[PDB]
Amino acid sequence: MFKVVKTGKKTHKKGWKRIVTKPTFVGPDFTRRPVKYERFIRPMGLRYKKANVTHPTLNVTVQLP
Amino acid sequence: PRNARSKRALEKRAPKIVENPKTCLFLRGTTCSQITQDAMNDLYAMRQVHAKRFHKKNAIHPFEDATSLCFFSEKNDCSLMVFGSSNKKRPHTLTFVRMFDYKVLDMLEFYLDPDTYRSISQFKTSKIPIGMRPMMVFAGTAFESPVPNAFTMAKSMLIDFFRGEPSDKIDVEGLRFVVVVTADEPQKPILRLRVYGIRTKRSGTRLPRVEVEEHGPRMDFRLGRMREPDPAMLKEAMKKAKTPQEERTKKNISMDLLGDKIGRIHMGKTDLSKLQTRKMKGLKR
Amino acid sequence: GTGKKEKNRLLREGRTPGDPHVKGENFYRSAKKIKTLNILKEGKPIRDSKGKIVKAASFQSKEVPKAVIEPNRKWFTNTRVISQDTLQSFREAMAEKQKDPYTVLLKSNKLPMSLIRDGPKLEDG
Amino acid sequence: RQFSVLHKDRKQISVGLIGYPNVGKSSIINALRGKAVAKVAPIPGETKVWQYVTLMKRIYLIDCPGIVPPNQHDTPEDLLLRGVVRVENVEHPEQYIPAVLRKVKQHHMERTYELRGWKDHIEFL
Amino acid sequence: ETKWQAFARRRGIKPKTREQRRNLQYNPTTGQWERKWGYKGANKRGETDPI
RNA sequence: GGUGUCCUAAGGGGGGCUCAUGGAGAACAGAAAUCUCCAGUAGAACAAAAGGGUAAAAGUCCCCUUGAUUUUGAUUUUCAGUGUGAAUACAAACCAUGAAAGUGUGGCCUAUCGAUCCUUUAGUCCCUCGAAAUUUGAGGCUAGAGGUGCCAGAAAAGUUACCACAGGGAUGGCUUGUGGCGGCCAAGCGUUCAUAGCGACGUCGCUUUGAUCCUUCGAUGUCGGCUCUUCCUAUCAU
RNA sequence: GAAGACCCUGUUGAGCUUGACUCUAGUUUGACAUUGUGAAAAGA
RNA sequence: GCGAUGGCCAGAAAGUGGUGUUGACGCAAUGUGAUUUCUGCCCAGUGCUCUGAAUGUCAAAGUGAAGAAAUUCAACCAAGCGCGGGUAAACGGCGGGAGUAACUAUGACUCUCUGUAGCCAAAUGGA
RNA sequence: AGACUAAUCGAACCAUCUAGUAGCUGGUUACCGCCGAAGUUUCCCUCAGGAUAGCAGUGUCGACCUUCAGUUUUAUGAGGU
Ligand SMILES: Nc1nc2c(ncn2[C@@H]2O[C@H](COP(=O)(O)OP(=O)(O)OP(=O)(O)O)[C@@H](O)[C@H]2O)c(=O)[nH]1
Ligand SMILES: [Mg+2]
Ligand SMILES: [Mg+2]
Repeated sequence: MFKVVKTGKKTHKKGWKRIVTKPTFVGPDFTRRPVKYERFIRPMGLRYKKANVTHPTLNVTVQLP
Repeated sequence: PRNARSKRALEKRAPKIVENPKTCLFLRGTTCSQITQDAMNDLYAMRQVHAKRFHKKNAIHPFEDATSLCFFSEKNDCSLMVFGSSNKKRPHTLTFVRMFDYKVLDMLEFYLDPDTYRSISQFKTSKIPIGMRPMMVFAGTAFESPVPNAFTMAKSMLIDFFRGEPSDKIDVEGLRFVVVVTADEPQKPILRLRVYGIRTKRSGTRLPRVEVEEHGPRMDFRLGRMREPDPAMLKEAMKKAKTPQEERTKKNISMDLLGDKIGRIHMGKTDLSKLQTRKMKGLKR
Repeated sequence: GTGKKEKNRLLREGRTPGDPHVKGENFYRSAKKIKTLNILKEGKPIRDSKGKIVKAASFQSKEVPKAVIEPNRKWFTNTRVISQDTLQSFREAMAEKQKDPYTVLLKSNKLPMSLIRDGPKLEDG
Repeated sequence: RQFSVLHKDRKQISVGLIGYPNVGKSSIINALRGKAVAKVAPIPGETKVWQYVTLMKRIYLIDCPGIVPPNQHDTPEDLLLRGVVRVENVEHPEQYIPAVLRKVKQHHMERTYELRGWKDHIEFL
Repeated sequence: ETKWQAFARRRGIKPKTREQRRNLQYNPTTGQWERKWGYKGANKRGETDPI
């Protein structure tokens, strides 16, 4: 689920930051945490808002938020 | 409270932010006249839904000891009592008792005039439905005293008696009965309690013409002995609680008509008079 | 005075005796601040003498969980409902809304905007 | 400060500065801070990466490199007069002098360079 | 404030969420959902097993 | 309180019925088994601690739910370096039941650690204090009592990019050109005491009248250039 | 001078910091002695 | 910060040494770092310093009582701490402006806030 | 500048305590003969964990006495499939 994001200028790096490697949903009114306190990184290119949802009874697929 | 029903009873009896409608206990002493019993019956008829009734004789004198009243209120969860008695000195007495936290908040004696008392059955009219709240009118100069007195306390107790269940809405067909209490300042003044039914007639305008017809009972009282509250107990009883549905107002924070939370910012006046511009070489003569 | 030791400091501040403490607590550091500053130091696994990981790093556990969804009646109900009166009031508010530069939006209301905003124009449709 | 009090639920607020190259973003951060905490140069593109500066306990300032949103109606002359490019790295610089002479009043140029009597930009130069 | 509530307030112990504190757990070996306590709870596991 | 057993849990709603006991009767049955009638204000049961709890019930049996702690909230209180907020209060919706009026639920709690431990009591006719005796005191040994409110206690941190030492190390006959999910059709495979199950080819749903140009969405993973030779073909040119 | 540099391990060594632990130089406070001879009071 | 029976140091100590052949236009320790520019606004939480009232914590020495004594119990109890005041207001916090019923800290409860090269300053308006 | 203090400096050089300690690294010297192995068995807070069962070799001693047996058959279980 998480990969290690390495920080620092030395050869030995700090390894506390974790990047989420799967698609996520961040919700409305989302502002990212500052970098000094952002342990979990949910990248913008992996954030989703909509989904193709099928109604099993009506047999209709609609793109829903 | 191991049993769930007893747990429910305890949760009903627990203190709440929005309190339940008050319950009135109707009871009588060892000696009580038939007129006093009739008056208690008429008051119970006006307040059937939120009243309980005792049927025995109680050797209790309220202005000497009220431990038995405190015990009865604690056992019955009744925060009001109407207590009937009779003496040679006081032939027909209705003692209104209001309590706070199963201790006596205040008490007031009413002396009933026996020659002018008419019951509800003595008027051949259509009566009030069970559980329906009447509107209230308090008339006369006895209730606007700057100092709290017996008439102010009587008005407060009668409002607390006839208030019924509070509601944010009312049907226009539930405006058919009115209770009118009249009393003037001054040898002893008389507090008159009357109940009327209301009919409406055309007047050529939007508003109807109101005409009244007597419903009963017809009571005349003289205010008697009085037990005032302890000031600290009264302050505790007259504290008002804020419901969760009453939002505590924040500075510069509001909710608009679409439900969004909105913040207000304040720029202030733009005063560029104290700004010196750059004295460029091209702007010099 | 009383003393600069940790016993003296806790007795001076009136803490409860016998309470557990986080390693590294002092006058300048509370437990929350120590957790905050230990986050920056986390990320290194525990290894044996041959370099094999015996305890994984934080959020690197490698243990595969049981990904199971229980049966529940709540999965088959409506989470959000709205009435026609509420929708009509929101539509009137949508028509009445104006723009003020000196007000800012702090928290949007989760609303079914497709049923509240006006439709596209005639020529566009 | 007003914005911080409005967002008092968070630990802090972040204020990011955007705009064209050389409009004064790093200078604004230094002016607010009271100290030269960001690099300032008259050349465009002095700031290349984002920088956090802690203004107060609950306010952060984020410096950003300058941006030019691409427009099909903007010309290289317009960009050069807005200050996007370094003029040492352009070819044929005197072709932009007529735009400068149109933009600046004539008597302002005359008092700036103590020079008068030219009929075109080549003779002026 | 009780002793637990005072201790949790001092130690920064946050209350468990309602999803976290459910009387439900998934038994892997039997592949079923079971209660942690109560009637037929997992705290009384094996009291009705044959061997 | 200690053991050994049993239960589609408690709860909620609705409906029907009336209890303890006494009298008179009924093979065994006789003070005491079951059945029948009459009388029985509850003298039974269940909750609490009435000085007026409950009788076509709040008791007891049937029917239905048992879904073991629902959803939403710009609101209340507390908290949140993991701020789609959490917990909590209130409200609304839902849900169960009933013909209905209605009724009712959507938990109760709690720091932890020792018991081979801690605190404390008695021994008069127990032993010893080593030169002897008495009185205090102390130790030993034995027998008791209580259980973290009154049973004591439970606070030995970091950094080194100035550094050092002893050691150990530095997926693969993979890949390539044609999306996923959901439905339908379907030659065939199966099945023909069950007519279910697999299923290529396809197909159908989601993912601007040649426009707009006022929406560029995150370095943990590192590439190069020079010189020079050869091979592959998955061919740009001839 | 690659037995380098880097990573990993230590009953690791050493330098450095701080309400980490135990001490301590210095400093501050009190008491005793060095410290004697007369008064005037207040208490025994 | 220091006016000499002193400050800053050094020494194991000393009838010990240095500053000192010294005396605030001096000596010692800090931070900043020519000139020019330059002091967002307001406090009072941490801290700085006040012999201002207390014994609230309160060692040793000393005092009294009980006991046959070991011993035990009582008051008394300095500085520092605590309490209560002013600040280098340094750190720090700090959206303003009005009112009031509170009446002093903390209030609290309402209201509402968005010149194509000038003027003013002792030539200049600057980094 | 942790710079310099005799090519020696985040603590000079010389001798001694001192053959300091290492669980880590390296090494550890003729031949033939007879036997000859082992990896959660059970308990304990774990890794920077322990014991312990089991498996072996030399001696003996006891009547080296009783016989036993990773096997089949018989009866009866499980598997009625
Ligand atoms: N006259 C004047 N010059 C200013 C002002 N503010 C900034 N400048 C100058 O403008 C130039 C640009 O300043 P920057 O702070 O580097 O602006 P920028 O947009 O961040 O430039 P980038 O680093 O490229 O992004 C500097 O040389 C400043 O001296 C101002 O208020 N007045
Ligand atoms: Mg620039
Ligand atoms: Mg810049």
